Amino acid sequence: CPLMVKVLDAVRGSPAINVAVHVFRKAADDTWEPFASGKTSESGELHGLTTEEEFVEGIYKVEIDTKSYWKALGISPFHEHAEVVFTANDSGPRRYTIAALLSPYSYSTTAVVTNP
Amino acid sequence: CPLMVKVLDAVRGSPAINVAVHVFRKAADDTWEPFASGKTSESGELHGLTTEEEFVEGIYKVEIDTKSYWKALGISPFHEHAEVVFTANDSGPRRYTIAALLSPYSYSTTAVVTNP
Amino acid sequence: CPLMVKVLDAVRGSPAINVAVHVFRKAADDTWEPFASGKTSESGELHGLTTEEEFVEGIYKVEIDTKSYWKALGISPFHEHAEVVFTANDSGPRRYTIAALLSPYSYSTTAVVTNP
Amino acid sequence: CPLMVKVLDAVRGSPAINVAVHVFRKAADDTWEPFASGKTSESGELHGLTTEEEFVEGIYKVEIDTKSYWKALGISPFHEHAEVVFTANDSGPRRYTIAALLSPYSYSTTAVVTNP
Ligand SMILES: COc1cc(C(=O)c2cc(C)cc(C)c2)cc([N+](=O)O)c1O
Ligand SMILES: COc1cc(C(=O)c2cc(C)cc(C)c2)cc([N+](=O)O)c1O
Repeated sequence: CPLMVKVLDAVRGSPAINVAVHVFRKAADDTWEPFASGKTSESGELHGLTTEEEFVEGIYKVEIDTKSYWKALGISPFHEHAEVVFTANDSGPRRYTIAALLSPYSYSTTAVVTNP
Repeated sequence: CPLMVKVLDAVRGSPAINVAVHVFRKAADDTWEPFASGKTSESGELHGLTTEEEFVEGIYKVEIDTKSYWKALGISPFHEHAEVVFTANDSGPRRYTIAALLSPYSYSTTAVVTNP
Repeated sequence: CPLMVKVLDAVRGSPAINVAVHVFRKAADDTWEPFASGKTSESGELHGLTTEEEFVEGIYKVEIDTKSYWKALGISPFHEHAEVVFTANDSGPRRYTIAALLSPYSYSTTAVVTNP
Repeated sequence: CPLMVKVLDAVRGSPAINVAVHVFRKAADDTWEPFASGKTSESGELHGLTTEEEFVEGIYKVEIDTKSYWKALGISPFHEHAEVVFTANDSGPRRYTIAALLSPYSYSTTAVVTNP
């Protein structure tokens, strides 16, 4: 609800299904602490990562396991993973969607931040 | 239903709302004939462009009026518009989503083609 | 020199070699008139399309023949071409680099505009 | 020479000048060790990060300091940085160009890998 991840595949023209996604929150000692994770669904979406109560301001990292995704499809990939790092800021009501568009040697990411 | 367009804004991190979208189908004489049009909604999506009966195989052009979108936001843009040209092919049941991610001097587009 | 095109391949992580590019300019009667054409080199770059004298103000369309590129590599891609449409030189001469990053179901384009 | 980074700005249509870039290499104990750093020139390019001798096999992370770039232009961007993580030189030496295209709420990255 506060945070959704969506992953698309630029080679096949499809959602990127069954991609592992790990979210971390930066701790006080600057290390990355596990926060939430899951696998994208048949629509390429990963819902239910967190709740409003749990998702406080801070620095988050979303790691998308692109390498395993490509290897499951039999395609040779460049990256280890894709990492999206951002600050969550409570500037009134907000929902964050982190979207990624994957190719073997490239990826694109955007944030769609809306007031629900 | 068979064809949806979604437009996102990379500068503001938001759906691209109220963007005009024109779809054309290539005619026998190679000209582009108007086929469907609309404006993206508050979610950046444009539904209801066509129906299964109307959307036959052929070459289609989706023109996204990016210049007017940026000017309504007070941002100076490079492109006249963004044009996505593709062939619709009846390889079993298919839904097409044409997605575009806009910046003033760049855009990205992908096709998400799924079997419903 | 005033207009260069660069094309990269996001599947292979390489320049996109031997990509045909056609440039058109909108004529007074609103049709697209041929302006220049060429193909990308081993570096993915296409230089020498035009000259400072010939590259006057106007609305230009750079058509990158992405389908032909993919088909020659044995791939069936989604798009027919990538088209980049922009007004050039409207505040005096500029140098334009039009870049494209290709995948079978997606492309991205950017413009770099410099004042010489 | 074996590792170059190029950064472009999708808002202005320009090279992204004075962008700080930090490269790390995974050490035997799985931590990220500093490897090289620099900043992009007026062309948006960063050359001379490393040498053929120093750029051995390994897992490398190229951190592009996009937030610092935007903040110096007076813009509040979404991401903290753009990180590009890849195994290099695993089948012998290659030349790598890591490119990034920046917007306030989005970025794209690609790799061009060539065999010298
Ligand atoms: C929020 O919802 C959506 C977002 C996006 C996107 O941000 C995106 C992101 C990138 C990097 C490229 C494109 C062309 C688009 C695509 C979607 N889509 O269904 O293709 C979508 O639904
Ligand atoms: C000028 O020279 C180059 C330009 C560019 C680019 O404009 C570009 C364009 C797009 C759509 C995405 C990215 C990440 C970058 C990439 C290059 N490259 O090596 O990936 C390159 O050499």
